[PDB]
Amino acid sequence: TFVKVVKNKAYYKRFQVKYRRRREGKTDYHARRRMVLQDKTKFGTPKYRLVVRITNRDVIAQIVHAKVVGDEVVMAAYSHELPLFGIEHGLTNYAAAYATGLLVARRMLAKLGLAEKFVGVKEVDGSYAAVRTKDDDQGDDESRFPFKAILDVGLARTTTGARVFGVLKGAVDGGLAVPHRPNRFPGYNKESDALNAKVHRDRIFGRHVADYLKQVREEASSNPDEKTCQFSKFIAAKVSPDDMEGMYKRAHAAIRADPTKRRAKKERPAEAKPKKYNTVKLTGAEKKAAAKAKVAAV
Amino acid sequence: ANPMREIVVKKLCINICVGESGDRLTRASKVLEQLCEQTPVLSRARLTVRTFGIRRNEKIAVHCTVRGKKAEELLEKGLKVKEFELKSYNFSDTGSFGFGISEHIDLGIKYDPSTGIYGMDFYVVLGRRGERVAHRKRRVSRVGFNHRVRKEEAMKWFEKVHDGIIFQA
Amino acid sequence: VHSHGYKCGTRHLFAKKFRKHGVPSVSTILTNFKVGDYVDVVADAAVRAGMPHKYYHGRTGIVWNVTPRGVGVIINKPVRNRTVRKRICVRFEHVRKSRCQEAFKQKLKDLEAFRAAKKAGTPLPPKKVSTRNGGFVCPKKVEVLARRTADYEAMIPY
RNA sequence: UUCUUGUAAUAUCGACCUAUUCUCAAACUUUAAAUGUGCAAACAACCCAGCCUUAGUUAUUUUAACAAGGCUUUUGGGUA
RNA sequence: GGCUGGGGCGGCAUAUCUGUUACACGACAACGCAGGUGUCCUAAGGCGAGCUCAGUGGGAACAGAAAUCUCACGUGGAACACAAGCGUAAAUGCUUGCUUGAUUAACGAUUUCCAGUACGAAUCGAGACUGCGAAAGCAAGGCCAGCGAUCCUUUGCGAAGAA
RNA sequence: GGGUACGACCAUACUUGGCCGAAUGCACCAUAUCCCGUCCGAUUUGUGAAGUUAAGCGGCCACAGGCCUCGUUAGUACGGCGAUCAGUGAUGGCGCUGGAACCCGGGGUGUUGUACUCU
Repeated sequence: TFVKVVKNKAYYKRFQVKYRRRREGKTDYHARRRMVLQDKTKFGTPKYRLVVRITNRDVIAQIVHAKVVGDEVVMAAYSHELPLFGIEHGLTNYAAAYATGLLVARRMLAKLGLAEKFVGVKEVDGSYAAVRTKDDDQGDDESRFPFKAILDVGLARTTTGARVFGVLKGAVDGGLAVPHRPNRFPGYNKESDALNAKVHRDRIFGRHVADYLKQVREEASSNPDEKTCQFSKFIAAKVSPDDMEGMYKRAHAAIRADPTKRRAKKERPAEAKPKKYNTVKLTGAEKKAAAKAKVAAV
Repeated sequence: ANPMREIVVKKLCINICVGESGDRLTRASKVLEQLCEQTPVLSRARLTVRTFGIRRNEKIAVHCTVRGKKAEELLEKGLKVKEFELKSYNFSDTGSFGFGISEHIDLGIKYDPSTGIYGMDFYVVLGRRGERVAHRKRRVSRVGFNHRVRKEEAMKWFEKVHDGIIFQA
Repeated sequence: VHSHGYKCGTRHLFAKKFRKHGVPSVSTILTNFKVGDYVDVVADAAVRAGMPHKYYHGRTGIVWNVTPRGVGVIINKPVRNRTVRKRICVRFEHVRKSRCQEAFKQKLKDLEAFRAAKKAGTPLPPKKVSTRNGGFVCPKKVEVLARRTADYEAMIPY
């Protein structure tokens, strides 16, 4: 790169430092700050942050309350629980983001009992419903804040591809209630404002995948490569593009029907096991002797 | 050792300075355009110079950035014009290099007098395997030293392929 | 005589100082209130609204109010032969709870808690010592002082 | 100078680099006084109950939570 | 007129803004020091998103110091309509995108200067109605100067209905 | 205990260089039909499979750098106190009260919540 500056104490002197997740570059506060902030005046009412997360092709969900000394996650689940609910290959796509939202929503709201208040359609057209309180047809309900909340992002690519949209939809329908401006879902034109829920649903029902898991292989098949280079698991663990809707559909239902959490190996992990390959801060008195003997030497 | 540790071209970076603008620049535009079959990016002057007889915001060069197969080709073509012989001086140590050529037809572009010809500036960027860390927002980070390039790697790379000759000693 | 902005500046006061630049923390915002709090006033800068004039940083007053973004503090401002209460319209960001009072009460209850415990709760329970005092002494090696100049050639200015 | 002369060498002294280094500020400044400057130090209090009430909190009170205030015979009940 | 080390003169210390004087609260004079104000700006307003500087290096026809191009640095050292000062960097900047909140109010409540008058100027709610956005949210024309009694004129203020 | 993740705190958390890394995971990494988005799949959108830990990441290391932190300095300086007193004048001056910055030394070098995981 390039340099002629001091970068030392006068530099340090002349350096400010910024927040940890800016040291990290993990999180940009401004919005979290603005999101988090709550009219005090309106109480200490619980302003909940919904943590919204993807790793390098992996979905993560949590229901949170933002808090000092750490925020607090009341509920969470992520893409490998979808296997309990049978969506096992799928996990990046629009469909699999979505799914994840319905579940957690449900389990959390089953947490305040609510199997059913806010437990939405099972259709999944992929349309819109905001909020207001309404009535009482759902159930499993009670007086502790009715369950609406806000999304924690950090990436404004709110495209008509963006499967944040998906999660939301499940999120909400499976229990959540952050409403939104329904403006860039899959199949949704803002422009001359149009929703094709159907295709959004198709996206929620991977049909783009279906086709891409069509297109990729059996066609490409003519030649050995392309066919030999992506979606390996997917047709290695063989589904057919068509099968698709069922599994989702039934998953959705299964999820919504009950979310009740999967285990893990579960007896105590190992602690000594990780620590086993580490180092820690050296010994200075000794280090001085070590360095000292060497400089003495050469 | 290395497991996969590659050296790759990051991208091809052409510029056509047109010290003036308008028609020559548009005319150029078309050339550069077709050559890369892209939307080159226009550069204009950006200050008034007067020494150059140019002002601010002229529209004084197009340049275009190219990724993919096309680049590699283009590389070789331009190197071809330039028959794979280059200045060490042509290189930033930053792991890139450029050269200028007068005249575009030898790139392989079909002549037309309309366009005629231009003298253009060629810029070559090289990269390595796995680079992404330094360009994706959240937890974007500087480059690991044992991935930090320099000029050498590229001269050696050239000699290995495209068969670099570095002039000089 | 001098120029007067109601936000007329200073040398080194308002300026947001030593690595202390930038927005208020979210901790700042997570705070919570009630009224009647005796809270002290400070100036961020941040937004140049809800921001008192000069009087006020380093002063403790009492809140009488909580509004959306902000809180009302009445402060006693000393004019002529008096202090007048002034009720100032800050957004929340420019004020904080002390300890000024906290201790007094804190102690008072804690103590009461103990005083009460001591009678009339179960237990019984030493604290402190008196003040300051006299004493036996068996020292074991006094010195004296001999000051300056001897071996001054080893030391002192040139 | 040796070299044509060198985007030379070699001397050459400068420029420049750098760490060094003197001496300094009302509108310089980390740090930073002393001297000052706000507040706070009681009963109109504390707790305990259990109350009252609220077109307070996109509402679900309700044997929600909190909020909030109002209460509370012989404190109601306790408590200096 | 006044002003004013006499008057005059000049100057404007006369409404004023800034920074400094001025003692680390607060307050403080001089025709002290160093500066400003009478406008400016439909965005230079407002909101999102995006984007990041001042500055340095290395390369890259032409092109050389200075064109662009490009890597690459780089705590703002910039930059932010403007005097000045404050602030400030995934922004406040800057670029783009969209807009009209520079809007409308029972407009109370509020501050500053302070006579605890005033204006001026600010601050905080509530109602609208918009804007913007994913959303929290913001948004009542950067923040601080840039501005005006009585008196007078003038402009704007229900039609529509049900008696 | 690490990981993961959300953090909160916001430098003992920081620049700089080494050395090393099981797991889970992160990560890099392929792709671009769909959607998405870009001169550009670089970003982003969308898909996510082959690779690959080289980088990252992590942890450590370091007469590293930086910080952190204490001591040291120095009751000097510097203030406060005085009717008093010396002083060309500043001053200086006592006793009564307070009280440094730098320096060097010394040491230190992120803390820790929430949810998840990984014997």
